[PDB]
Amino acid sequence: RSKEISIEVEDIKDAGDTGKRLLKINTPSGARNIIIENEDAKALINGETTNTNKKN
Amino acid sequence: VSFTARAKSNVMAYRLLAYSQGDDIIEISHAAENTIPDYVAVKDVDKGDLTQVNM
Repeated sequence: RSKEISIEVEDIKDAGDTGKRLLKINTPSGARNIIIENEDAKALINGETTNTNKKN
Repeated sequence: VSFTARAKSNVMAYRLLAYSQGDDIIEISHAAENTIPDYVAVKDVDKGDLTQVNM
């Protein structure tokens, strides 16, 4: 009868929507895409800014 | 029912056992710590000795 019963993210009944997205994410870039909504701030944190991002 | 097991490494009576596989015949050894065992030894079984598992 198995040994571990590896649950999945959606089995965690009091996890939040952003919380489940973060738990599923594999890389730091993916996490930043979830967490940072302001596109200019995200661009700064990614070290990749256009002239429009810089002005903003 | 029962089936043939090939032991694996010095099985002791009353100890918790776990199955594996190798060449063919299911191999039996003592179950690893902190898990769910598969069978209980009823008698001592030598490393490469064939025996039965009484299901």
